Amino acid sequence: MNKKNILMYGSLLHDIGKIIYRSGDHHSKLGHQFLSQFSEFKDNEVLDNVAYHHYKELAKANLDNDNTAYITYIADNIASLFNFDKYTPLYSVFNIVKFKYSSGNYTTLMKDMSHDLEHKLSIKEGTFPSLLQWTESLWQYVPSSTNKNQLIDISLYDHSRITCAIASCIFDYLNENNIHNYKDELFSKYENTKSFYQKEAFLLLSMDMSGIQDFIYNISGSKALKSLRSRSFYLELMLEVIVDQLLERLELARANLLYTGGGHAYLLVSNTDKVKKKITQFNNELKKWFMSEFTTDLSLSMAFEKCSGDDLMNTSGNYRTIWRNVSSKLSDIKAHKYSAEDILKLNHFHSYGDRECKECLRSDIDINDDGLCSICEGIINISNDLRDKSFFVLSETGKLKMPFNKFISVIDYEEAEMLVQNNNQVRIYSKNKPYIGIGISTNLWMCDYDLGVVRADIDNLGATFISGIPEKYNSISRTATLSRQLSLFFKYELNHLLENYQITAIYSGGDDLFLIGAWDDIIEASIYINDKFKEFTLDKLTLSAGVGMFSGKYPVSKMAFETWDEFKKNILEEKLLVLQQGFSQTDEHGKAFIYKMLALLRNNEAINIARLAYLLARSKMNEDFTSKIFNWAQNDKDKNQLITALEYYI
Amino acid sequence: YSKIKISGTIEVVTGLHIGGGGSPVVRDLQTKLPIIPGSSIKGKMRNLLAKHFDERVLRLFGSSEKGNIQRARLQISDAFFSEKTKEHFAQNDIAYTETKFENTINRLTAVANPRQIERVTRGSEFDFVFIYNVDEESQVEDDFENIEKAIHLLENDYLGGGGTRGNGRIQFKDTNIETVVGEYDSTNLKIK
Amino acid sequence: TKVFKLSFKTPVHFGKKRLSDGEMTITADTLFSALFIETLQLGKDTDWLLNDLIISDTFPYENELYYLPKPLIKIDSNHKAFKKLKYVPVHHYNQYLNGELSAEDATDLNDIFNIGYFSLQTKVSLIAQETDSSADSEPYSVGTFTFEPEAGLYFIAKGSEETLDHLNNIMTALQYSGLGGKRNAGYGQFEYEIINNQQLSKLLNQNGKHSILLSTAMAKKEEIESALKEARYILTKRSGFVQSTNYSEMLVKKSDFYSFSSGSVFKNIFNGDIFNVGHNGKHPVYRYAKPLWLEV
Repeated sequence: MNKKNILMYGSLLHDIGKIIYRSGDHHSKLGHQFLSQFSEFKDNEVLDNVAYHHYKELAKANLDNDNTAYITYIADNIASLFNFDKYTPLYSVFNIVKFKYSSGNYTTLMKDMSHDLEHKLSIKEGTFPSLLQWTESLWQYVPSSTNKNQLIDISLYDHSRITCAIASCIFDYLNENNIHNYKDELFSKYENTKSFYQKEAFLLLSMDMSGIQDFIYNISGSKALKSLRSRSFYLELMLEVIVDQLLERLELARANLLYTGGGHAYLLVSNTDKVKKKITQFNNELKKWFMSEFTTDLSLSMAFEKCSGDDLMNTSGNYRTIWRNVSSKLSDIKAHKYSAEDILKLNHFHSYGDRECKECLRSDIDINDDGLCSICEGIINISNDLRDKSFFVLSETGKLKMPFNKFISVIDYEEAEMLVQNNNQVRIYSKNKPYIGIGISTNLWMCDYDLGVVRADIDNLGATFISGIPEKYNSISRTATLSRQLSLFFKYELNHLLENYQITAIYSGGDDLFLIGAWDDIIEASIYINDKFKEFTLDKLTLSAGVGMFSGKYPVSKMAFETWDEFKKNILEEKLLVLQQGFSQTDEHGKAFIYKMLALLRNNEAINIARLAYLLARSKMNEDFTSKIFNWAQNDKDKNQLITALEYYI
Repeated sequence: YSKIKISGTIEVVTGLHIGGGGSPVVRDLQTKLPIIPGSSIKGKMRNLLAKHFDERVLRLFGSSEKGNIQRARLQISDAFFSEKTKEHFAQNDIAYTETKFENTINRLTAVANPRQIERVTRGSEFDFVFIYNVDEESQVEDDFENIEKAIHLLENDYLGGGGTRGNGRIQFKDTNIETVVGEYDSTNLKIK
Repeated sequence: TKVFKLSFKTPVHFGKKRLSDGEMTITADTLFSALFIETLQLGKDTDWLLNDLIISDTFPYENELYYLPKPLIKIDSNHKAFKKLKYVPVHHYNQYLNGELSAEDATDLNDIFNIGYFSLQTKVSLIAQETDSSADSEPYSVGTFTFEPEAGLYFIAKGSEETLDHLNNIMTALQYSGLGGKRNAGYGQFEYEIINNQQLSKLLNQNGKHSILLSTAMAKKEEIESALKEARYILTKRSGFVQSTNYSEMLVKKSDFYSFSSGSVFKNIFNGDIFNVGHNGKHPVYRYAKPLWLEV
């Protein structure tokens, strides 16, 4: 095996022995023994990597000055008195900004992983993403370190992933910078060791989609629902294919991806000249593409910054400094976007063009039948194909046009298999489905469930991403796990929470919540989602949201640009309920009576209060209902709330 | 090249209902006073003056969608409550909108299903401005004859919805015609 | 170098892509186009007011406060409160340029920025077979903006005194035409007043090293390479149809043009040019790209 792949397959299993010890019915040596019965993972150097992930063991292993395990040692140190309680419950990070233990659970997980390891896992050059996926499937809530004295908030999956990432980065940095006897480069003396933490061997990279909003919200046609679920998804999959293709270029693993969503993506890559040269060339090719189709509607900007491993261990809070610095470099290299010859080329092409797609408000793109271009029709095709099929394939013919001369078509799981033994250079992107284990199984997360419109933003998210937990939990590992938690919340929990509601999910992820449906249903679902979020964030993070009433058949591009305890307890629960009971008990109170009530109320005058008293007297409601209404009517806050509640009644 | 200005005020003889909300009536989202859109005036005037007969219809309002392009020669703006109607209604304490209850009778069943339609109050006054871009000297007499006949027709017709059912009758008072650009005389042109 | 103040009293549609779209301010492209069309309607001479007049974009005002766009300058600290902000009044503009603006001040300035509200008015079109026989109506929508009784937009123009006298005459002609979209259907008339504000004059007549582009410009072919040395800018595809060029309006449509936005910052000044977007036509059609620089 390629030595890089040896680092991969060994590192991602360095702390495997923990699940085995914690089992009791079943650390370095224990994990070494466990992995050592299986034909596929019968590779020996991986066994050495796993068996030697710690200082004491390495003291006597007499390994070569070049043996992959040393990088594993430094990686685990970077990612990270010692009495480990096997029953320690994992804590949610959101508090500091427990989950659901007993012995037999670990035994069951041992059974499950032996099952998958005999029947689902196999060792080849390209199966590393699959190994990562199975680790993701099985470990996301098994505590990584169960030290009684540490704030336990890292899952073993997170620890393993970040260790593998750091190991890959170290290997590239050392191999490129002409060092081979790593035992002497790193392990020899702690002062030399400390220097290695200090050398800027890492680059953090950023991405940003420029023109999200105007591309997603330029719709006027009759297939408003059908396009939007598809346009959003096309833009999302564009971001995903860009990031995957970049990772493929840099020969790095899918682990080095730390966050995707919205338009941003963060990559941790090697700090070599080779990597930087490739990054520049790839930026060139991407920008040329994006000009070659859109020219203002979509563009991508990347920037990178040198960072030293000492900064990843939260040594001086400097993680926050470097992270803000790369953010500023991105926000200030989105200024200078087009070179001189570029802007000339944009302005001097006198071309015979037809006119603006009815569905897609764009002139430059070239329309056809029904006043629609080819791209809009491909978007309509993928829209039709969304609901029934789940797997998404990157191939040379496809239906929709992808970046680096690729296309997407749609298939089913049997069809995916048939492509797999066909050995076509394919990637599978799924509809939130694990237990795939099919070729490049890439469980991409996207909330597909299927007037009122709702938009929501996390209020404290810039700080949370950036400031985080102060002074003591600011590693790469802990911000990474926080990111994963928010992402998985917005990419699974919405799907489940929205079930009992007549709503289709349009664009959800990051911190943006965009749902559209029936008036009453949108309000009820919004309240339910706010409460369920406050549950999951332990009442640490707040949401701000707006819901408006929009008539059917409006151009959805226009409705989008228009768009808690108080509302639930005071308005919906008390006033609305008593009002609904009042009208339910007494008939003949049609929209006329209610609207006369409005007519009196909105004009805030005392003579109107007397008139409203007369009207309520002429009604035939129970004395309690009339009395409550009149007492509320005497008070400004109560009367506004009453107006809102009765308006909701209609 | 001169620009003729046709300004005046219109009274709501019988209740008016434009009802862009529906059944509300069009308003301004802050002042909460009703308005009468220019699109309504222009559309009803065009329909009447065309049904009266063409080239003149193209000339006054402009179509530019039939393989030849003609620029609009009459510009119609919205109208608003005058200060006079506002002060009068305030002093005498009259609301700005009336709401009429209506009803429908089924046949073979004779069950009544009621309606609720909002209507602008009788006596309200709207102030309007028209503009006439005289692009040809030798046609102003003809074009004001046409606009005269159009206003005469609108006097005897309705604006908005439900006019067959008895609402929308308007009146035109206090029309003055002044030349505000150029050196064209307008002391002979006439509109009731 | 006078400035013009625009009061409307009738809601205006200004448009970016579709008739149901609503925009608050417009650019020197549409303004210069309007002045050109009214000059031609008047039958006056166009050479004088073609290659001598410099117009800034439109910028809103409130009761006694005047507003200019945000310079896209690189401030080193939130990166949130400033993003939600578009315009900075004349009082605090030099403060913004020199970091004297605080986050709470940003929140306050945003809070005070209520200078108009947006709306969609529904309409129906019964020219169709509803004239003839059973046939559905075809409702359409328009996007409008309405200003509170002390809001509007304002210009900044400069040139020779004769050019400004001509501009005054044409503006008097224009106040009874419109400045927007559905002009003929009842949107967009205005009355204008010329006032000389000491503070805005002071701001315009400084001397510095940077430059804040207040209009929409595009450098000529032979200056762009040295123009873009150190800059922060946003490009905008500016499109649209043309009025009385060929037989079919639907078949005539200006070639798309890109120009820098109205907040970009530059080191080396460039003069602009009135660029043709013309082809397949009987007369040239002009687009405007000439900067009005603010030097600080």
